[PDB]
Amino acid sequence: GSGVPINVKCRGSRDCLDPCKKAGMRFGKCINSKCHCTP
Repeated sequence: GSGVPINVKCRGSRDCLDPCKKAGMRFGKCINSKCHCTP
């Protein structure tokens, strides 16, 4: 719903932190091995 996919692969939600921040967002969740950022 509210999460925003970016085209970054992940093993776990830590992998999504730096990319989600660089994409303008607060942090990220790793969902089926892909980062979904929380705006």
